[PDB]
Amino acid sequence: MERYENLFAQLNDRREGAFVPFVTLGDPGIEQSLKIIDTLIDAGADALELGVPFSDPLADGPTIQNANLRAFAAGVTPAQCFEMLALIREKHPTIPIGLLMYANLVFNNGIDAFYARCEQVGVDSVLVADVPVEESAPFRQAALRHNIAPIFICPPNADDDLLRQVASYGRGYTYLLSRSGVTGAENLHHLIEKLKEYHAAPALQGFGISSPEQVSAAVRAGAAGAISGSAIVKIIEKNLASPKQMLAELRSFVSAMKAASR
Amino acid sequence: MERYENLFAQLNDRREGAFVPFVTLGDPGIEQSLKIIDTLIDAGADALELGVPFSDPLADGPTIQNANLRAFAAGVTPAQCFEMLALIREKHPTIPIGLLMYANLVFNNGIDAFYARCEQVGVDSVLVADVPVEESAPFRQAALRHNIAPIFICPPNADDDLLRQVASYGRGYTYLLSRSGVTGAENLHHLIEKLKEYHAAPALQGFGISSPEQVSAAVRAGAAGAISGSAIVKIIEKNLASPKQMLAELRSFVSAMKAASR
Amino acid sequence: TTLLNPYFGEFGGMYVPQILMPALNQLEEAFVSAQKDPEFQAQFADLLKNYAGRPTALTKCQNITAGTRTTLYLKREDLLHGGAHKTNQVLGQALLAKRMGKSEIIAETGAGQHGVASALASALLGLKCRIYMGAKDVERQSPNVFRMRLMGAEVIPVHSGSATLKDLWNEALRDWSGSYETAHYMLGTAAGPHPYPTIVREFQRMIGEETKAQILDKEGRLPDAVIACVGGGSNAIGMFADFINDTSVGLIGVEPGGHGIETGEHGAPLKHGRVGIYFGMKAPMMQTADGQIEESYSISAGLDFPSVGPQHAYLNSIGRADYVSITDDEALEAFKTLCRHEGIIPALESSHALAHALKMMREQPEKEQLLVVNLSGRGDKDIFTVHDILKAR
Amino acid sequence: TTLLNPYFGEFGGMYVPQILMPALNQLEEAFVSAQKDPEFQAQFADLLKNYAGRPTALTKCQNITAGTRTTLYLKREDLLHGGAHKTNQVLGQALLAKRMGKSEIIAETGAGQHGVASALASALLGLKCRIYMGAKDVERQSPNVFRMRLMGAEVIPVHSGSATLKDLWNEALRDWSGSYETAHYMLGTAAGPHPYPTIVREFQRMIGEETKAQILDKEGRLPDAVIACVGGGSNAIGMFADFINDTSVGLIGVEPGGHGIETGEHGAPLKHGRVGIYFGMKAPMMQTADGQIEESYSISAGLDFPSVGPQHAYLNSIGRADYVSITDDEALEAFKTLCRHEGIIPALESSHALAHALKMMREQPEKEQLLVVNLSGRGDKDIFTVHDILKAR
Ligand SMILES: O=P(O)(O)OCCCc1c[nH]c2ccc(F)cc12
Ligand SMILES: O=P(O)(O)OCCCc1c[nH]c2ccc(F)cc12
Ligand SMILES: *Cc1c(COP(=O)(O)O)cnc(C)c1O
Ligand SMILES: *Cc1c(COP(=O)(O)O)cnc(C)c1O
Ligand code: NA
Ligand code: NA
Repeated sequence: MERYENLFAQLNDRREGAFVPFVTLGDPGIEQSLKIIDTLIDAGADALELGVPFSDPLADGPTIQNANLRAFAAGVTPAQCFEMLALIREKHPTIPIGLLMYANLVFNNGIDAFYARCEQVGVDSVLVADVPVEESAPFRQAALRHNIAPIFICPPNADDDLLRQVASYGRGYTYLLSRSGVTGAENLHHLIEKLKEYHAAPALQGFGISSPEQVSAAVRAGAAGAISGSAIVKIIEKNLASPKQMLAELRSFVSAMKAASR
Repeated sequence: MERYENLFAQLNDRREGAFVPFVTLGDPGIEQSLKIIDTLIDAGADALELGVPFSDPLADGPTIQNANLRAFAAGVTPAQCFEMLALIREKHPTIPIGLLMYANLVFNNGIDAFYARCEQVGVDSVLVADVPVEESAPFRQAALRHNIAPIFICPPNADDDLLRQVASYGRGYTYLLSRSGVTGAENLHHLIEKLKEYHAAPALQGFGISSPEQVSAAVRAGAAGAISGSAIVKIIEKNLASPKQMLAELRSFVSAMKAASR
Repeated sequence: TTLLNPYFGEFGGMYVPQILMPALNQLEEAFVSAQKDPEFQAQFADLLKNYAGRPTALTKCQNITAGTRTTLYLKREDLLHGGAHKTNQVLGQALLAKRMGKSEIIAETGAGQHGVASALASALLGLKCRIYMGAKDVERQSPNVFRMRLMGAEVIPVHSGSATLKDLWNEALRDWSGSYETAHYMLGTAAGPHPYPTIVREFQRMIGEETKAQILDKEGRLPDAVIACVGGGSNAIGMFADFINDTSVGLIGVEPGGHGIETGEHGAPLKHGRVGIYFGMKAPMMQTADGQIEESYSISAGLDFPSVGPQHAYLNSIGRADYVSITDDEALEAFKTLCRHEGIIPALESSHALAHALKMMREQPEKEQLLVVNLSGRGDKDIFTVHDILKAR
Repeated sequence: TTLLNPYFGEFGGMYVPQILMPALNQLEEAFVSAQKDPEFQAQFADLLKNYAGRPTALTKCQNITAGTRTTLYLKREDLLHGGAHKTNQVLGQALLAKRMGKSEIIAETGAGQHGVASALASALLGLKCRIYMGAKDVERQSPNVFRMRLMGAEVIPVHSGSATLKDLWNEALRDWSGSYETAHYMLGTAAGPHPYPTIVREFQRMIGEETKAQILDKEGRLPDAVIACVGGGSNAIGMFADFINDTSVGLIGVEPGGHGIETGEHGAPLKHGRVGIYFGMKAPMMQTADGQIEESYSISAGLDFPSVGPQHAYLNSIGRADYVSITDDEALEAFKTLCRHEGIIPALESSHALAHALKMMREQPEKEQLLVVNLSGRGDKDIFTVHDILKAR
């Protein structure tokens, strides 16, 4: 497969930025999460960025720390995550699906085996938040042997040495970090340019993106789209006791962000 | 005066040991103490050994520590003690009266002035419990300038050097310590002999003497009599709420100890 | 890329978000130049001696080995200023920070000892210090809290997770990943991403260097073994480092066995845990089969880091050092024994090392052995803990 | 008769019951032979260095004299084993006892510091130790109690009087006056009957001797003044003794002023009390007009002996030393200031000396002066006391 190549071909022929929602799988329960994801896609998400519940989300702010805890409260495990993932790919054949992982979960049972399981379930990419490019060899090799794109973060403090590594090693999309700190709805031209100069996979901006003008702006800066997590997770958070409203609030945020990508 | 010389002349002409009760002045109140003393004398006491309430009775066991506290509870002061003392001498003209003092009370307003006040009130001797013979010069000099006999303790561990000092400096009576530790109803031939050989004032045995056979025995050993305090203080202690009984119990202990001196 | 090898064999590495690499490499580069900088050296040495009180005594136990052929020395880090060996390295790191131009220090603590040590070093050196601590430990470690604020340090309550060392550690990293330009993260043990395992060791290595000179003066020969407790690994690698090439000296690291290895409630990842990637490194850690990171349990709160320094995992794998465990009860017995026979109250962390040394002496009483126990700290801070356990029996 | 003069001018003496003279003269004679006994010396020196941790650092304050012309050094007795300077002399006295063939030690304590120090020295040296303590302090000084029994020492509750130092002291003398043949009474300060003021001074005098060598190495000259708190007088005479003939060095003793001299609630008998005879000596003491002995009051329980060593009363009368007072509030301000600017928590006893030194610096900030404060102990033990006072405001 080539879901990202193809989706970016399609988007470029209609001059549209990608809009990519992040949610924690299994938050707040498995069925509700499955419905939240179908609603996201129904609402216009061009691709999905999905978090697997981990015990120590060290690159994550409180909104998502709380989405990890809700998932564990529901009893979600990595295994259940992969079953969910195969149910998503069976329902939606062409949407690119990427995982946001922490290293211990990828390494735990064998790096190569984790990427074999991604390939069998239909995942298209994986970003390991605590594996810098300097430690990524074993990870990127196993992803390419299983046809998985290994996604790297291009941080605000990147030097030219890093830009080149990110462009040479990454596939699918380049994750463009909007600022320092951690995920959180509460808190780059040249990077973009150098990435295209060095032929990096199309960039997607993220961290802090919470409103529709932001989406329009990223595309304008040259990013090929934007990812947004905390602002979608907050909506789930607010409407925990009223599910119907949760989907209707979600549906509306998404189409507004999506419509801003055009 | 010469109350001790005279009392020991009298006792020797009738082959009798001296029986000397110790009580804390003002215990348990001034009037009751005055009555306890008249009862002691009435009962046969040949002389009195009287304690002035001090804050830190370091050579005294608990019975007498408690008699010091009762006296303070009553508000007895050194001054009140001297008035009591003049009332005792006015009622009983010939009984030898000795004070048991701690040093700070003698030194407080002038050593010589303390002994001048003893002389004016009719006291015959003073024993300062924490002044060893080695520090006693100023004390013994002031006592002899006011006709007061300075009493020294001859302890169980005395060497010959001490025996000689005690004999040369003491007057009235020699205080013979029955054991180490402190006063307390709960816990010497050669000493006696050496004292007479060196011409020491007649010895009086004390510390622990609590029963009549003890009195008989001291006299037999050569002591000229015995002092007893804790065993008299205990009687006061027991009968605190029944005064009449206190005197009747006291009256009987005394005559029994006195009759044992013959 | 790095100036020093970030790995000890397969363990170690720099597993942190890409955003933190520059801070780490900057920290590595400043340490390497501070290490060949004679002014730096002279300045760290002066504070250790005139301020922390080094060198610490090497005290020969008199009464406890009576009747055996064990001679036991205690390296007295309990006498260091602050009552624990952690003062040595926070002094070094605080100078380093100044040498980098940082003016703020981030630290995290559970029991509160590293917290107290970061706050005294910062008070002395003019640094503004913020310490993450669990919202509950603030309630029970009032004594330590009060000390830190007495020292001018800001104490920041955490409610994310259980307030276990794991979340304090994450809370602190998250903050550093936003303020590394002005703040220096003062990691508390010889673990975490490179170059931290190497820097805390070098800043603790005067422990072993003094012990070697002191045992050589008093006995004329190297010990048979030096023994140390291992919670994250810094007092132990501080004691071991200088003897690593003296191959006749055994190096023994003692992890807490808690209630007992069999129960699952212990804090001995090195020998009973599984290689994982967390705390910015690849090392043995307590974790579920699913890869979720777990807690370490110990009667001493100071031995609960659920992973262990990478140079210890590597010394164990090539067989240069041996690692054992000591349960709560054994550590309490050693704690009572040192008070009664030598008049020294030992921290309950250090009591684990001492109980291992006692077991060596007691198991084979006619074996002739010169042992050095690293008394990493004093146990005034554990008095209530030991009292209450003792009240309960 | 005695080998040494029991008086310093008019103060001192041996005012004890005749029964105790032989024990005192025996103690004097053993001290004189132990003093010219090179084995004795070598043995006391070895325990002080390998066991108690001497010499203690002489630390230069960096931050607190900022902006003045005062240079301030702290002699770090807070780093001694046990956290206070009292360890020096209980070690010496415990050896002395052994040298006399005694096998039991009697001590009394209020706060409990001397109690802890007697118990550790006895644990180490094989002596059986019994400590009188007030029935109430047992209730509040549980921490210290527990330490003493952890050390094998027997703690004996007293109910006679108020359980004030006065009654503990009497309780202990009474017991000694019955068991002096086997027990040695380990007096806690440089007061009491001869030869105790002379023996505790000689056993504390390495404080001043180290400070003199250390200040001479670091500044090339003697201090302008050495300052010390005075509760019974031992840390202060320990610091002063070696400088007594260096007539350019001021010797300043600081008594607790409590709530303030004017209130009557203080513990400054030396300058505000009257010569009396009690505690086996003739010295200034707190007493009523009637000659009843009274209490000393201070926020630090460790400065409450209501009399003061006789050599201090004599140094004051000939004008070789000067004695001042420092109130509770001033001592608390100095306590907070040292934690915040130097990272050292000082005992509240020692904080009185330090507050006097701060006042000297602050009153005349352009006066150039080299001051040495005797930091007699560490203040972990006072943390709750300072916290609670601070809670209340
Ligand atoms: O919208 P925000 O600010 O929540 O960013 C979330 C971006 C997707 C995201 C979720 N968790 C993460 C952890 C690490 C990382 F590098 C990226 C992410
Ligand atoms: O009977 P007993 O044991 O109470 O002794 C009392 C003897 C008289 C006595 C009372 N208090 C004293 C204090 C010191 C001292 F030398 C003698 C006495
Ligand atoms: C902190 C501490 C320890 C454990 O830390 P390591 O890094 O494992 O040495 C051990 N002992 C004491 C007294 C401590 O304070
Ligand atoms: C006991 C003590 C004192 C007071 O005793 P001195 O005999 O007066 O020195 C002072 N400081 C500390 C820390 C003490 O323990
Ligand atoms: Na560990
Ligand atoms: Na005093």
